Amino acid sequence: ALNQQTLAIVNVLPTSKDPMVYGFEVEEKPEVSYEDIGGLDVQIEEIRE
Amino acid sequence: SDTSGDREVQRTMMQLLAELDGFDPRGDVKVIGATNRIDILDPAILRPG
Repeated sequence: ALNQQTLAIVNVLPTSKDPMVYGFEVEEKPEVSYEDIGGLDVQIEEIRE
Repeated sequence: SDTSGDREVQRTMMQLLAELDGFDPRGDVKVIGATNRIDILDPAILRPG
């Protein structure tokens, strides 16, 4: 981050480029949740492991 | 596979399957789909859920 009126480094910012919706987002909320584990029971257990 | 006019129209298909409900709800759609035959309709649409 630079003060452009002098052109001099003010802060140093994290490398991350331009990250939008892309990968950034974390949710997990209803209606599908870890309470909605009715399957297909063999398959789920394999994922946990 | 191997088409130059029947793979991008399937990559916008896939985009739909997958924005309609997935990670993020529903919202309140309730998407009124309309077509002619089921025989030029992908089964992913044609299964209820």
